[PDB]
Amino acid sequence: RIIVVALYDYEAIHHEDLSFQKGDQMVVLEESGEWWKARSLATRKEGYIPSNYVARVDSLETEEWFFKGISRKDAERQLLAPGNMLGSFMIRDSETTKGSYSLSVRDYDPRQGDTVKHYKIRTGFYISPRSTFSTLQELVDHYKKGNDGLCQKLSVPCMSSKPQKPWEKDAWEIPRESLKLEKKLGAGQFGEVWMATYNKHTKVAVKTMKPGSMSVEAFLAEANVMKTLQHDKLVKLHAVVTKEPIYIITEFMAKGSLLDFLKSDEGSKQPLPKLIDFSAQIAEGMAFIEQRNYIHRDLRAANILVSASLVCKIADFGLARVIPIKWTAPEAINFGSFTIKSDVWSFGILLMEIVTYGRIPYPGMSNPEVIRALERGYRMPRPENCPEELYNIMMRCWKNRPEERPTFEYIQSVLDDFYTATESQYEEIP
Ligand SMILES: CN1CCC(n2cc(-c3ccc(Oc4ccccc4)cc3)c3c(N)ncnc32)CC1
Ligand SMILES: [Ca+2]
Repeated sequence: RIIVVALYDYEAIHHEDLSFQKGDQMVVLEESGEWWKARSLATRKEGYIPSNYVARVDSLETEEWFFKGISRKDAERQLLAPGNMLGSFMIRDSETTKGSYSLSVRDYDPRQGDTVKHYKIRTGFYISPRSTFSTLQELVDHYKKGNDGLCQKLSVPCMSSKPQKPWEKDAWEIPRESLKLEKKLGAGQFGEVWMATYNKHTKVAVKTMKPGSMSVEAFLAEANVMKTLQHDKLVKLHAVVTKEPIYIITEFMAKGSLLDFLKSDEGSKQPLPKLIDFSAQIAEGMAFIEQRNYIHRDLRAANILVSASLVCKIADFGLARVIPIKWTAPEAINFGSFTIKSDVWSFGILLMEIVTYGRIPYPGMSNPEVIRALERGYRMPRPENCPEELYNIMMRCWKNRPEERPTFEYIQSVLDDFYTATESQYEEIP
């Protein structure tokens, strides 16, 4: 007998799922992934619920200040998001000491501006050995009144949002009829991209492929692999229409591409540490792809999507294997040798695209002119706004020998703490 509680409001939009409000208790009848079968204690209706909108009663995730599954860097980003203030805090899982918790608090010093500082909580719980607490609420309730040591006293828990609703149960392959493609977003040499609607009540984005040599069969073989590359900085692949012409249904990304975003009004008021934060997100996306032994092939700003809350996501991973040299590494251009290391090269140019607010690479140069410029060891110069240490990453990304190029793991780690010294990652307190 298991009892869960609703963390958010949810409105039913399918045949057999349930409507519930925040605070609603319900009984778990069945566990099966993103959708669970429950029994509402307020309506007594048996039906389906999203398994990420609930958690066990009295458990840790029921608390407003607790954030499950957040890395130190995610906590920093969520707490620097609009709607938070001094003392905005969260207790979360430790990313380094597995099974322990960490406190992240929004601070301000006039020399850097707003920051997020992190504290390790030790197993009973304590941050300062001087002061121990029985529960995590006792901890919180203490530092909430004055800061017995902290950079700031605790004010209000961090701003959260609804997680995205999980795609319908067993619906990887859908009939084309479910779609209303409402507006063309883009059109290229291989197909179109549309804002659409799935079964009247779910906004999505649809990539329609122009029926080329891309074998029906051979595509699904690769699409079923893209379905398994689920990361927060990879775009979410929802479904697929299996009959030629092929449709690719993904999550709708409000702000379009990174390229069109950097070139826009709102994109031009992004300070440099945000541009780097963007890069960090992408390097996290690639580190995952790298971890998973996989290849992007077409890494550039036009294939990176931006969401309404400015989270960066990677699109068309792999597509180039199934289906523009200024982004392409020499070995890839010369002998068709695409590796994760040729992506690192592509990541260097994207880095520059970011730092130049989307400006075309090698300005004034032709594709042939670029190729001969490379073979003589020419590289792009550092622009006015680029810090010197960020140029090194680009220059390291652009080494003649693939093996000499850094990993996305190391790149992510450098970009993540770009403004922080290793020693300042966690504040130590006596
Ligand atoms: C002008 N322009 C075309 C439309 C625009 N775009 C593309 C996409 C897009 C790109 C690829 C895509 O399909 C795949 C994603 C990952 C792997 C394979 C295919 C789905 C949507 C998109 C989106 N989801 N939401 C909002 N805007 C989007 C990007 C810039
Ligand atoms: Ca320290």
